[PDB]
Order: sequence, then structure tokens, then C-alpha cells
Amino acid sequence: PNIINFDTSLPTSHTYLGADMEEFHGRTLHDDDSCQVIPVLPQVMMILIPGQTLPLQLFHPQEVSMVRNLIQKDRTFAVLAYSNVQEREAQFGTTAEIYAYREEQDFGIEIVKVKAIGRQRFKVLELRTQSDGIQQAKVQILPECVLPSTMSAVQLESLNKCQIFPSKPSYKWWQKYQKRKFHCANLTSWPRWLYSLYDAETLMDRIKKQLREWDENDSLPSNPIDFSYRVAACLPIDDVLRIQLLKIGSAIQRLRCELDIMNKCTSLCCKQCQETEITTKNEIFSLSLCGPMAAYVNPHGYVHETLTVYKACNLNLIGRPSTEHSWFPGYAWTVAQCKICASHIGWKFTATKKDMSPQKFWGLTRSALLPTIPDILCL
Amino acid sequence: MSYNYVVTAQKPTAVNGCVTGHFTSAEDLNLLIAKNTRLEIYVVTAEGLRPVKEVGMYGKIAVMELFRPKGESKDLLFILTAKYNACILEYKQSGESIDIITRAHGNVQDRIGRPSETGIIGIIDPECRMIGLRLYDGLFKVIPLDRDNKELKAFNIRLEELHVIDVKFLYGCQAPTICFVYQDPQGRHVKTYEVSLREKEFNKGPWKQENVEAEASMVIAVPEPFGGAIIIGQESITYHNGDKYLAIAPPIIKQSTIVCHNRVDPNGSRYLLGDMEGRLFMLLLEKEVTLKDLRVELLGETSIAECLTYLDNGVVFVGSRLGDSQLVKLNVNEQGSYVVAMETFTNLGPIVDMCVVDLERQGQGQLVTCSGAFKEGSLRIIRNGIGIHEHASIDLPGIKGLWPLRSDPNRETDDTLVLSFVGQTRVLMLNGEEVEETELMGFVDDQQTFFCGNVAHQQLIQITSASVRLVSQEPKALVSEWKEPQAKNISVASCNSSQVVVAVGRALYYLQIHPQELRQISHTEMEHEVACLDITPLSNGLSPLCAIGLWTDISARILKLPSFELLHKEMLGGEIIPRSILMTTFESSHYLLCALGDGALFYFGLNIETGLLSDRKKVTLGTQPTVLRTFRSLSTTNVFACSDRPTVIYSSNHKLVFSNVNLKEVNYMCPLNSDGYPDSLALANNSTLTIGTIDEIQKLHIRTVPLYESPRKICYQEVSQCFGVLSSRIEVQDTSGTTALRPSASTQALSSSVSSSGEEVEVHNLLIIDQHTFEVLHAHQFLQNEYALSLVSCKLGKDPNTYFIVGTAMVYPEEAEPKQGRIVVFQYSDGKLQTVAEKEVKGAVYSMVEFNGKLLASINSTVRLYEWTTEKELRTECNHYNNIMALYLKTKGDFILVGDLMRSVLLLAYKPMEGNFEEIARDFNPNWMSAVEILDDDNFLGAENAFNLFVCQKDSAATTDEERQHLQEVGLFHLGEFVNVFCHGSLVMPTQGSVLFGTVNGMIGLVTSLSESWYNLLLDMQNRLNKVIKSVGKIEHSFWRSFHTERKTEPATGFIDGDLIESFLDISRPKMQEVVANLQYDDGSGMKREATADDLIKVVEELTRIHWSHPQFEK
Ligand SMILES: Nc1cccc2c1C(=O)N([C@H]1CCC(=O)NC1=O)C2=O
Ligand SMILES: [Zn+2]
Repeated sequence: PNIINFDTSLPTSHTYLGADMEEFHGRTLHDDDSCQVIPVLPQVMMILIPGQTLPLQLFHPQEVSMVRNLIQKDRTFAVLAYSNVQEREAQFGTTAEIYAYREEQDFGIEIVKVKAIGRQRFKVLELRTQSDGIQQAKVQILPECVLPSTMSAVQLESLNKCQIFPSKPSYKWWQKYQKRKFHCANLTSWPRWLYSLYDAETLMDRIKKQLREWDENDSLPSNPIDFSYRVAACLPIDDVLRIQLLKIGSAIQRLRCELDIMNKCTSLCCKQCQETEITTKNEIFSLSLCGPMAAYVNPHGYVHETLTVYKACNLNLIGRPSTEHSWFPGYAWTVAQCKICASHIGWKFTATKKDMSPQKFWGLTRSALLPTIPDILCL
Repeated sequence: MSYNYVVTAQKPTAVNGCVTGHFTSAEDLNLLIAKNTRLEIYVVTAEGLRPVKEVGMYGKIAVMELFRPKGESKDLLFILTAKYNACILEYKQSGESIDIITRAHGNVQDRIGRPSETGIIGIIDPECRMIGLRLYDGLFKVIPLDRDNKELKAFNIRLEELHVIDVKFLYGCQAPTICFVYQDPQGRHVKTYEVSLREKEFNKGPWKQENVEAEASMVIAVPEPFGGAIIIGQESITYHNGDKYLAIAPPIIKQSTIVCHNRVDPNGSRYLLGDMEGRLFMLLLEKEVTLKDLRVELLGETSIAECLTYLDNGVVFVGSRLGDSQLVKLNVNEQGSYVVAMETFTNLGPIVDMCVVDLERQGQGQLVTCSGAFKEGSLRIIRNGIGIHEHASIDLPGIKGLWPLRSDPNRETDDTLVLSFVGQTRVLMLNGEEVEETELMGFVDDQQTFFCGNVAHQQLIQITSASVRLVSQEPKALVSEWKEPQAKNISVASCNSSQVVVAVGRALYYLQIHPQELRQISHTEMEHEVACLDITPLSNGLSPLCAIGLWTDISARILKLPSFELLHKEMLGGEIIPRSILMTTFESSHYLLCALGDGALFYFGLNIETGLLSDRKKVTLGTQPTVLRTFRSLSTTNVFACSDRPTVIYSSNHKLVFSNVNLKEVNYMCPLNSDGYPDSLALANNSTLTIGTIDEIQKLHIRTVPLYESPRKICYQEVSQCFGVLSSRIEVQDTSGTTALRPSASTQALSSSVSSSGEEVEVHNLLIIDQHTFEVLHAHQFLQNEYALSLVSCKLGKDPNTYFIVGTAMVYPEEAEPKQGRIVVFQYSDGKLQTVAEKEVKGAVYSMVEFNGKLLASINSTVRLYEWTTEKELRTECNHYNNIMALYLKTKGDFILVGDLMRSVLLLAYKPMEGNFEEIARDFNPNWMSAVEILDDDNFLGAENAFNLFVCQKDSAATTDEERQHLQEVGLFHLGEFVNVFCHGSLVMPTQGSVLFGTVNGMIGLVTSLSESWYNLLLDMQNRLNKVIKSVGKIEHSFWRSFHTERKTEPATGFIDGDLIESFLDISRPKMQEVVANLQYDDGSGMKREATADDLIKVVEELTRIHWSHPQFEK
């Protein structure tokens, strides 16, 4: 199926949020391995990945005033990757920097709407609650580990001039790329094909083939760091695997981990049921420019990482289609529950106009799914 | 452990740079060679190269260029290191004193900057106005060469072109002009720029050429009168100037990738070109304006050249990284232009694998490496000892003794070698290098000689079993003869210039040498059979002591002369009777050596007037009984010990030392001072007599075994007396369907086996190479597209056989992750290799280790343990699924160290009662890792990017379970080399443990452990030596040794630099006391008294004895 009469750029705009928001373009980055004390939003339960957008709607006066004083400062807060949701325990997290902001005081009801973006990963040193009810986390910035080429150290100086290859138009091209880039593997204990398994360019191309199956209609980044984070935020994996992905410091290990997940986890089941199948990876598609899965906020400030698929099975539909707060303008939503355990898996989206395509699709919340390998991370 | 000492055993041999010019004087032509951290300076001579000076730098030489600024008498040298330490050096010489002084220096690194893909380029313009450095993409750094720019201050000029391949300064330009090849979306192009000296910016260059060859990578600046530039690509060579454009694409270079070049003459009419395969070409610029055409000529084959430099007299230096370096002569009328090899220089790198033979033996162990790559691939057998230059060989078997002799009393030189055989004696005369068997009048050929030689009063003596014979020199006749009173045969014979002490069974006899008479003086009976005797005068040719070994008593005792009074009695112990006994003096202090029937040597001090043992010491010299023989090296006296392991015993600091001889089994020896063989020796084995000269001092003896293909892995199989070597060879697809490029080890084996009945293909093999002859006894060819990855030689389970086991992987260009592979168990029995068992795995077998009589293998991301069963099959016991690829595998006891290419360390433990593995600890720290090793149960050594060593330890504190599973980084050090292999092994017979490492540059190093007291003393010592030792280029040692990556820099810790510590011996006496001034010496009691220069001289001296000594460079 193709996308027709639906602007794939509409979902990343979060137009359901409202009118135009004031944009902030300044960028705050904390030193690597440095200790910063950053405020945590109380009801945020999401695991944020750098580069990933997070839309929010705040109604409580202490949250409203916390973001008000955050706008006047470095606009950054801490998003904790909770190891224990009930016990409020977290060992890792990501800073979120506010890029868009809007206040509503209509009818005397203060509402703050923000759009933040994940910036840096960190290690939780300690969590202390404040007088206003807002937790403040003492965090240690985790650094992005950037590595040169595997060959940069053992490379013969005479073959340095051969390290720039003519433009890529092809299986033959990749065979020549490997043979020439890893020629100095002959000076080491390992073969060229081994060095390919750790080469960012080769790994991104392998991912790119499977990402093209989800989005058949080259907007992905060139930087291995940006690409690995863009792919990380799209993988519909459980919270335990998502925290392991966040713990990775290298883009090579992250790309390798992502390829393992993509090559193993091809069936999505109900997390409550565990063995009940909702959809397969073949059905995943990108209705949004950002990919098959993005974060969206509901009317009560609850964030859902929604994955778009062509068809979902074993779901019962409750209620009548509604376009209220619809994250996909032009589609109405209907609550979808697992037929076996009644858990809220997500929603069915129906087109309001007959000229749109697809006429129907499913939005499955990440927190409800469990990826199964039909018969831990791997970097 | 937590404290390590890292020292060099063999400096890097691989050549990365080579330049010529006039460094040492305006009149000399030099050849400067860069070998990583070392700079060698030679003077080109008509005969060859003369070594004048060799220096080490606290850096990896990345740029090395000679230049002559205006007003300077001779060239200066610019060096830039990998850590961006720049310097200008000058050679200064006063008589026999040489220094390399730093004229200017400074670090030219930028805070930000993306290091370029084609690496560091350092160029100097013909006018010597500046140094141009291309370090980062988008920038061109310029260091003006003003006399006052002593801190090498520089400026950056922004370059719009981000992907530059190569750059050079052009000749004949109105201002400093650069010419470079770059790539962009529209292809590869050539562009020029002027450097405005006033503006400090680029100006529009004289010319440019867009859409050059897709593969153009080399820029050559042609000098005047023509000027311009030459661009070399994959299939073509082009010339460019403002107006002119020349282009050739000859078939001679079609299948070659040119990677280096050199200008033959100043006018630039000729260039030497070298491809990645060893072909040497001559590029000629043909004039008629003007420059008319280009022409390429294939000259021949040299080693795979990293760099070339034309010297003089048609002599070219070939600098190699993958094979030996060379001096070739270009000969390229009658013949075509061709090349002939003149001289070869040892290059051990890359050392891709290595193993130790005779590790158990205290010292005397050889290191065997898998060296080089492609046609340069070889095995290198490395042993340390005293060599012997053989001058002559004589086929004469069954020699039982040798004796030097002088048949002419008017000459001081020996002219006769007398040899004994079973029941026989032969005499050989020497006339220069002409040996001719003769007859000696007065000497009997009838009997076996026990001793013969020159005695007092111009006489000769011949002691056989039948009798003792005095012979006159002038008349050559038997003047006197001593025989036993009852005609009983002699059993032991000892003699000097005037005394003869013969033993007839249990009864000794003391004859005295007098003019024409052998006077019988004494006759006594000992309480046991006599096994050995000695009367060496330690005097006027008269010794009052006599060493005697006994059978029943098994003791070596010293008796008085001529009273036979026992002055001492020492029981050796054991059941074997002694073979030889000798009284000798080393460094004016006397000793009494004693050799046992089981190759055991005893050495005690001997009082010349008292006659008693000073210190009961023992040193095992071999399995065969040892025969001791005195000889003179210089003023002093040495003792040659003949056995299966021949040794030279000498004195050092008034203490005995045992250098081994770089020779095979030697049965007998004698010194020979012939006219043709002066200050030489005679050596005899079971079948041959060799006359040779023993080397000046102990050096590395390296035997090269060329394979003409790439050796990858090596294992030693003692029971088979051979090596197992995984190797590969490149073959090209043939029309008549693949074929070899040249014959190599795998195609020239005595017998071969296979696993089944124009692009390159890798053919993988298992070679069985004999350990003595080094002939390829057998070659097994693996399956098509099968990659041999790992190799072990071990016994498994209850099976007595020793097998060669290989771990493979099926490699297909369409599959990225290996999904197939196998473990093949081979046996080398008789003359052939047999496949005993095979085991299919579903992945690559990256590593294998023998683990407690089982086979531990790492396949893909899992660790599998196999049991060898009575049905002779490998049966899977357990698995360990890791979240990392199990690339590296090392074991100690029941522990396993697992590592990946990204420095992920995993510690596992086999639980024998559970039948599976338990993860003990782990550490993730993304960085390229090239090797790992277990030092002890708690500490692990590894080599990580860039050229660093690191040590991680399992935590001592054990506060909680999370602390118990986390490895602490306790050591970091910038080694400066890339380690391919680590292995436990003994070099010389605090410090504890020995770990050797092989590198890409051919350097071999050693890592040993220190106590916290030793580490703290040596750390203080380094900081004090760093204030005394002059550094070439003024680079701080601490900056050099700091753990380094492009992104991070932390100071070294947990490691002591033995190369710096050992330099303490070379500093002046006053400077030694500055170093040790506030040092706290610990003798072994905690009482840290002040350290003296003599305390540290003895401490640093014993540290030099733990590794091979470095040879002196200069003559
Ligand atoms: N009005 C309500 C009321 C309660 C919960 C939700 C909504 C609502 O609109 N969404 C989603 C449904 C799906 C969608 O497109 N947008 C939303 O905000 C909820 O989770
Ligand atoms: Zn369910």
C-alpha cells in the first residue's frame, strides 16, 4: 500500500497540540563525564533516546511553574529510564532540551505544552525530591564514544592515498570497498570480512536495506551517531531491551545491536499475554517522516510511543471512531484491546475521507508490545 | 599484576620512511631511515652504507624531511610525530662525539579538527620559506621557517576542498604554490593555489585539471626546467603544467597499483615507482627542449616497497614494511633496464603470530614468528647466543678428542690438530687454510689419545691407554716413555706444561716432565674408581693442587701435590659419576667446575692456597655429559662446555655467567691459533670437524625461512619435531577453468592433501614444517572458500596422541555474518597428515584453547567446550552465549578471558560440578582491541587503540555483587607499537612472570610484574631520569607515554618504561647521583635507606638480563 492524500510531515508537527509555539534554537551541552544536577518531571514514564522528540502537556501548577523557570534557564530536564516504575528506581536517563513552548490560560486554566528533544545520556548518582514535588537528579554525563576506522592504527603510510574511494553508484561496489578499505587487515590477526562487522558504513547499509522495507517511499543521517539514534527510536522493543540500547556508548555497538534486534525480533506480541501475536515486522510502515514509531502525547499528558502497522490481529475494538486529539490528522481512532487479556494494545485508525490511503491502519503503543524471536542485547 | 615493567627485546625493524640529503656534513651524502620511534643515519659510501648515528624519539615518526634554509652550511631535519610534536634537528659532531640538537620544536595539534582520511602530509617548498602540514580536513597549516620561529608557531589557511588525497609544493613558481588531488561529488580533480605570504591566504593557482582519473592518488612535483606535476593513478600517469598536458596508460602498469616513488636525478627526468607487489618501474620524462612524452619501464622485482630512495652509483634503498629491506643495484643497450639485489636487511614485521620453543628450559628458548605477508611471508627463528663463523668443514666421523699443537719450536702459532678415535689417533697439519693428514714421529696411531700437546723443554707429550710418551721437537722422536709397572691401561689422563697425573683404575700416578725424561714421583690408591682428573696451574707451569672425581663416593675432591693429601671432599649426590673436572680462574678469582654424567654442572670457588669450596652452586647444561675446555678470549680466560647444548662460561662482576652457543650438538673442542686460522677454535661432532672463530659478543641470531605466501598462525608440536602453520596464498581466476602467482610453501610441499577433489581468491592451508631442516613436509588445502582462523597443538581426553586442531569459517561475499565453519582434528603420523575427526559448527571458529584436557572454542558469539571421546569425536559439553563476539580466548586454571574487537572484556569460570560456565566479571569500554592475555588470576593485559597497553583487575574490595563483577582499570601506557600477539615465554633464564609481544613493526617486547615497592622506586627514578636524559625534539616522556586516542589523553599508570630505566647506565657518574639523590632503596627489610649510584647500577644491570640486548648501531 502507498500513502495518498496524507502529508507524512503532519505527524512530526504535533498539530493536535495546538497553535504555533514559540521556538528556541539555543543548544546546551554538558561536559563529558561531568556531574550536573537536572530537574526530573514527575509523571514522565518514557525512556528517551537522543534526537527523539518528546511532546508534553502539563496541568499541575508545580509542573507548569517548573517549565516556566526552565525556559528562562538552560531549558533542560532529566528523563529517567526507570528500571522500576513502581519503586521509582532508575540508573540511567537522557536530558531533554525544550525546543518549542506554549502557554494556555483560557478560562483561567494554566496549561503548558512543550516539545523537547533528547540530548545526552547520563548515569543516575542520586534522586532527591524537592519541596515543590519535583524530583531533582544528580547525574553524570555519559560520553558519546567516537572511534576512528579499525585500520587507522595499522594502516601502511603508502596506502594512505588509496583511502578515498570514488562515489558509490551494487554488490560489486561493496566487495571492492571491503578489499580496499581493509587491505591492511593482512598486518593483523583478523580477516577483512571481520573488520566489516565493525564498520559503521557497512552496518548502516545493512540496516538501510531493512529500513527501506518499512519506508519504501534516503532521508536518514550520514553520521553513524545520528543514524544509530534515529534507528534506536524506531525499534519496537520492550523496556528492558530499550534500556540496554541506551546504555551503549558507541555507534558501532549500537548499529550492531540494532541489526541483531532487526534480524531476530520479527513478531510483536501482547506483553501481558506474552505469546499472543498482534502483528509481524512485515506490516510495519512509516506514516510519519521520523519513521514507523514516534512519541505522541494524549489529552491528559500521557505519552505513547505509537508504532504504525498495516494490519494487526487478535484485537477487539471498543467505542466509536473519534477524531478528538487525533495524532494523524484525517484519521479517527478506536481503542483496540487484546482479545485474550483485554489489555490496551493501541488503536485502529480509520480514514475520514474516501480519497485517502491507507484507508485503515493500527497505532500500537510500545509499552504494550513484546518482541519475540519466533522459533539480552548483542553488540 | 597491578605493576608492570615493559621493555624492548628487539627494536622495530619495519621501515616507514627514508630520505637522502646532506645532514652530517655538506660533503657527505646521508641515508636517513625511519623505523617507527627510531631514526638511523648512514653515510652513503661507494662500497655501501656506513652507520654513523641512531637515535630514538619519544614519538612515532609521521613526517621526516631534510631541507636547506638560506645561510645554512648543511641540511636540517624536520620531524613530525603522530602526537603532533614538530621539530627541526641539526647534526653536530665534535671529533668522536655526536649530538642531534633541537633547533626548533613545538606541538602543532589543533583543539578541534577532523584528522584526514589520507593521513598526515608534511611538505616543504623549494625555497624553504615554510613547512606545510595537512593534518585536518578543511585546513592547511603553515609554519614559517624564519630563524626566530623557534617555537614552530603556525597559522591555518582554510581549504574549501575537504577531501584532499595528496599535496606537494611545485617548482619554478613566482610564490610558494601547492598542487593537490581532491575528490568531490563531480569526481576526482587536480588544483593549485598560491600561498600569499603577506595575506597568509590562498590565491588563485597557475593551473587546474578537473575530472582526472578516478584513482589518481600521487602528486609528484617535477623540478626545473620543466616544472609542473605528475599524477599517478590506477591505470594512467599524467603530466600537467600551465599549458602542457601529457597522458599515458601503458599495459605494463595495468595490473599494478603504484604506491611509492623517488626522483632519480635533480632535473627530474627519471623517477622510480613501486607497486604493492614488489614491481619496480622507471618513469622517464622524454624531452624534444620541451617535455614531449612519458614512458614507463619495468625494471624488475624488489621486496614490497613502502618507500624507495635512489642513493648513488645505481644503488637504490628499498624500505619495506612487509618483507626485508634492501640495497638493489640498477644495472640498466644489450639488455633491458634491470635490477639486481645487493644487500638484504632483516625485517621481522608484521609479526602476525609467534610461539616459544624450549620455554621450560631456563633461558635458551627460541622464538618463532609468522612474519611478513604475501611473497614476503616467512618464519623467523630467533635465538640469543654466541655465534661461530665457520671457516672449514672436514668429513671425519667418530672424533673422540681434539688437541692443538706446535710442531715448530721457532713458531708461536699452532700448525697441527691431533684427533683421537676409538682405538686410534690421526694427525692433521695446517698450512694456512690447507689441512692435510700427516704422520707424527714419536706419536702412536695404534692407541686412542687421552691428551697430547706442547710440554716443557721444547717437547711434546702423547698420553694413550698403553703409555705416556715424551717426544723431542727437533728430532721428532720418543726421548722417554712412561708405562704402568704391570702394563695395565690408563683410565684417566691429566697434564700441564711440566706435570702428568695419570689414573690407572683406582690408583693415581704423578710423573714430572723433565729434559728427555718422565720421572715417576708419586703413587697412591683412592677409595673409589677415578672418573676425572685435572692439574691446571693457577706458578711457573707448576700446580700444587689436583682435582679428582670419584665413582663410588660420587664426589669431586681437591688433593695436594705431590703429597696426595686430601685438602677437601665434596659429595655431588645422585647416582651418576662425574665426567669432567676443571680448575680455572675467572676475573682473578679462582673456581673449580665439575661436570656430571647427566649434564649437570657444579661451580664452587677454589682457594689457591687453602683448597676448599666457597659456594655450592649448580647450573643444568643439558642431557648429554659435559666436556669442559679452557680457552683464551682476549686477556681473560673462558671455558667452552661441550654437550647437546654447547655453552661458554665466563666472568661478569666477579660472578660466573653462561652464554649459550648458537650451534647444535658439539662433542669436543679446542682453541686453535693457526697462521691461517688465528685466534680460532676446532669443533667436533659425531661426523664433522669444524674450524671457526667465535663472535665478539652475544647477539640475536635470526634464521629466515621464506614461505613466499602469508603465514597466519603457528603452533609447535614437540613429539612430531615440527611446526603447524596456517597459511594463505593468493590465486587469480584463469581462462581454462584458479591459478597461483608464483610457487610457495603450500605448492612446494614434500607431500600434500586436499579437503575435496581475473579476481583474487585466498587458498588456505595447513603446513607441517620440520623444526630442524624447515622443509615443508606436508601441505593440507582447506575447502574452497574456507578460511582457516585458529590453530592448536594438544592432547585431548584420555587419548595419548598429539593433534593439530584447526578452526575454520565458510566465507561468502554475499553473507556478512559467518553461518558455517568447522573444527578439524589432524594427526601427523609418519610422513603424512590424516584427518582424524571433523566437527561442524554454525559459525566462525575465531579462537581455540586446550582447556583441562578438553577443547574450548569460541564460535561467533558463544563459547563452547568439547570433550574428546574414546570413539575419537568432539562432543559438546556446554555453551556460553555472550552479548559480544568471542574473538579472543585465553585461559588460566578454570578461568576464561573472552574479548571482542571493541575492548569488551568478559571473565568466565568453568564450574566442574555444574558442567557449565558462570560469568565472573565484565568491562565494556568501546575501543579497538588487538590482543589480550591473562597475567595472573586477577589481572588481564590488552593492547588497545591507539598503540596502547592496558591492565584491568578484578576488584579487591568486594563491597557488593555489583563491585565483584566489575573490572577496575589499573594500568595504561602508550606503547607506540601495535600488538598482534601476546604469549607467555622465557627469553633469558627481582621481577615475576614473562609475557612477550609481537608487533606490526617487527618489534618484540616483554611485560613482567613488579612489587609495589619496586614500582614506586622505578616510578621516582623515571621522574628523575626525565630531568637528566636529553630528548630529541624536546618531547616530554610523560606526554609520549600518556594513554592516547584522537579524542582522549590520560597519563600512563601501572607501567614502568624499561627502555628509560636502562638508560640510567649510559648517563654520567654525577648525573647518576642526581637521579638517586632522594631515592629510598629497599634491600628487603622495609628500612628504606638512601639509594646510591652503585645500588641502582646493580639493580638496573639485573633488569637488562631479563631480555635480549640491543646491538650497537655505529661501527
Ligand atoms: N480523548 C482521550 C481520552 C482519554 C485517552 C485518550 C484520548 C485520546 O485522544 N487518546 C489518543 C488516541 C489516539 C490519538 O490519535 N490521540 C490521542 O491523544 C488517548 O489516549
Ligand atoms: Zn493479551
